[PDB]
Amino acid sequence: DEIDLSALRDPAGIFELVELVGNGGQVYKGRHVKTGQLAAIKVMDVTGDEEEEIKQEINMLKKYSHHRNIATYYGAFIKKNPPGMDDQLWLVMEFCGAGSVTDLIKNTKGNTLKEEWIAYICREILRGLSHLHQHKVIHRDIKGQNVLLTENAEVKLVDFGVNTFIGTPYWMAPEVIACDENPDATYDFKSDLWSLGITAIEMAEGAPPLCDMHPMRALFLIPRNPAPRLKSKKWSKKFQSFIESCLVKNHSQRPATEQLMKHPFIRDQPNERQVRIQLKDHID
Repeated sequence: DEIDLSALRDPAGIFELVELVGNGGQVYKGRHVKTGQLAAIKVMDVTGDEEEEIKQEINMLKKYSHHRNIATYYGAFIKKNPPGMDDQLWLVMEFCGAGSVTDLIKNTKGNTLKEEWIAYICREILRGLSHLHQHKVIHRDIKGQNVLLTENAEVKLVDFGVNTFIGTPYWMAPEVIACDENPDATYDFKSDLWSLGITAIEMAEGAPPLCDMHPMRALFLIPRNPAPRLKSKKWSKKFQSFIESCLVKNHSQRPATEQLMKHPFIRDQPNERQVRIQLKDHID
């Protein structure tokens, strides 16, 4: 909106970097220098061109990160560099100590999660997506690495809303993958629901469908193949139904976010606080 980029202070004294957590720009474990409080800091290099988009990402985080299931926005800063050099944009958000769902998977033996854990997380992911979608915002990148956890087992979503490069196809929904049948492929709200389905399979079995397959072949298969089911029939039939609901190739036939939140796998959760404790106990 009407957001002034030049009014952004140099992060000096205000926020500092502690260490690196992941990449992409880079995401750092940062710190509010005075209070000492930790903070997740995303650092981007910035041209005069990207001034348009930056203005809108900042505006986005400012409006829709005020939700229980979305990582909260602290502020934005620019480290200005000599003329001709690119400046560095800092996005400072809430820091989620227990890291990502993906981390959570590598730390549990078997690399698989209790169904009740999967139920809780997905309910929380849906709630954040529900918030997003109501405000006309597509997440676009639902995966274990963009679903963060605090130390109180609070599920928080990150990196929402944001060339001739392609990327990781595994969490892509059939309508996103451009081909001959689907020439002008565009993201939809319901696309996030497909990604969620893949994310739930990622928690259940350890990896997305087509994981041990080359990214170019996986991109090829996702449209033509049937929707992925769970490889095991040892799961509850609610969970199976939930994967079937999320994972519908034809998105016009795919339930909306509101529909899915009412699904028995999501709606019926006793042992909720039992799960939140076992989660807390795991964060060590």
